[PDB]
Amino acid sequence: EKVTLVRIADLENHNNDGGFWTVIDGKVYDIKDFQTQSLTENSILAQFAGEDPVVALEAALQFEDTRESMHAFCVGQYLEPDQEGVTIPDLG
Repeated sequence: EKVTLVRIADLENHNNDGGFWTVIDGKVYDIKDFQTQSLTENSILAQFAGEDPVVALEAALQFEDTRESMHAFCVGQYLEPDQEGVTIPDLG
């Protein structure tokens, strides 16, 4: 219904809160909880447990089965401070 806009500030300070996040596909996913599920047998991420959780997230986005649980890890959409604070002329 509403777009959760995560900033670079949120990304940094929430890591100190104990929730390590990352920015992929213009979205912010919870890697701390991701890797916990990856350590759990019979979980879709247990096959990606030998891979780095941030890279394994991309493989999980790519695969149609595993992208369904990515909806659970996606805290919100990432939007940069600079990105909405600039007027862009039609030249790109």
